[PDB]
Amino acid sequence: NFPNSTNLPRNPSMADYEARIFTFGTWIYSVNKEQLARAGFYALGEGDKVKCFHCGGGLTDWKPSEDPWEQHAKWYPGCKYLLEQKGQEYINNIHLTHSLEECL
Ligand SMILES: CC(C)[C@H](NC(=O)[C@H](C)[NH3+])C(N)=O
Ligand SMILES: [Zn+2]
Repeated sequence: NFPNSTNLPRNPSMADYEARIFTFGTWIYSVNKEQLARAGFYALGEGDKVKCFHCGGGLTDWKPSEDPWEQHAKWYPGCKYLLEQKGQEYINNIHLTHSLEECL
């Protein structure tokens, strides 16, 4: 499925931080569930797979160093929830950093 780039959330049942935080339960995985939920993510129940409530973007195989907001921006740069919370400048920094990380 294509990512949602409108200002309307794909999963409004998951729009509230507390609804998202409940989806995780006991979380054994390397990224903090609070940090994931704050970045718009809720758990699927399939390992560490999370999905953004707004763009619907899905992310698996989280590494212990990784920032949910940065990953959100790397893979789902069209997310309007990301844009609202972070600003296009944060988003561009992240992309520049990512694109420069591979070049080096
Ligand atoms: C690499 C690929 C599985 C990707 N996951 C990540 O980059 C994680 C979150 N660091 C994804 N699209 O799920
Ligand atoms: Zn999103």
